[PDB]
Amino acid sequence: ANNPEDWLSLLLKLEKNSVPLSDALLNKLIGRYSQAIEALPPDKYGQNESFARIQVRFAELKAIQEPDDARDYFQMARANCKKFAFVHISFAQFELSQGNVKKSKQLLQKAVERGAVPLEMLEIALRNLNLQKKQLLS
Ligand SMILES: [Pb+2]
Repeated sequence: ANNPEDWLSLLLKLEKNSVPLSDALLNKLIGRYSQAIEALPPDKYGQNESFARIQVRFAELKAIQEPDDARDYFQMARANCKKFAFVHISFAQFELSQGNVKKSKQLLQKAVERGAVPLEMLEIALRNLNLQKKQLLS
């Protein structure tokens, strides 16, 4: 059916079956996530956890495919699913990987200020940022 859960499930299955990964299978994977986004209206799904994972997966895959273009996809996921800490952290991780440390901190702090959940995740990420690690989570 047409809901984030069945979509997310079929997407993860596609990833598991796309190993080992080539540019061609990566492209196919990304196109499939875009088809999910075309079918799932954001305003119904702003607090749906599967929908949020779909948006973050699409951004992360685009981050691999073409980093200098992916930012707008991370912003889209944050605008659509602002309640979830993992969304903001994902954005902060991408900015960090680009050397954009000040922007990475602002994302984490804005999320704390806006009450994104769970708070523990934001605190760990911010701890790691200040310990100057490469990964906000592990
Ligand atoms: Pb609508």
